[PDB]
Amino acid sequence: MDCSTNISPKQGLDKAKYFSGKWYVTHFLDKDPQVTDQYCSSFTPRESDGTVKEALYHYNANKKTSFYNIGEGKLESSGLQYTAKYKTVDKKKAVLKEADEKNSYTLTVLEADDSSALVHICLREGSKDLGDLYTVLTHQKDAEPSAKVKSAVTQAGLQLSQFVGTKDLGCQYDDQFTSL
Ligand code: HEM
Repeated sequence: MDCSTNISPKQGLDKAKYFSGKWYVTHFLDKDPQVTDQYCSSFTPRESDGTVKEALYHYNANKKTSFYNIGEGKLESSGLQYTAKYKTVDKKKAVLKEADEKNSYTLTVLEADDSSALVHICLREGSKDLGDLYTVLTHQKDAEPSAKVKSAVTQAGLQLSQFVGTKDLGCQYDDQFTSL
């Protein structure tokens, strides 16, 4: 699999709108999943002096378990785009597996407004692209994405209807973990 090539951050985006509150994924478009389980996800991104730190949560909707990470990266000169290396942690943020040099993800902000966002994520390990994901984000579980963000999907060359909507997955979140 190769990650999607025509991906760059939207210029003129206000980063105060992206690095704010917490995000819940309402819709995801996964190009070539290596597993068949469907996930829900929430995360809390913060930025300081061009360094991004984000608490990340995944819920396996099939098995009904969840895992936790902390991503850390630098902002590109391009705008709201960053490559993050990532710690694996328990629900209390104790560090399990250290962040290394060969596993990373690149996140690109395609749109962001007061309620909603669209982001693209390329997951890599070494020389291999492992995941290519577009996610629609909102600030509360099961809030409706904004008209501006639905527009950005169509502008990215995609069909929102082709995304998996997470409302139907029976998602469970851990809001204590994502606080901070
Ligand atoms: C609903 C949205 C999402 C889905 C469906 C999804 C799906 C997946 C899947 C299937 C895996 C493989 C897990 C495994 O079997 O080991 C994974 C891993 C991962 N995802 Fe997500 N993901 C979502 C959102 C995100 C977001 C928003 C981020 C980062 C901001 C992200 C970053 C990662 C990272 C860093 C890993 C690797 C963790 C590890 O290897 O321990 N994902 N994701």
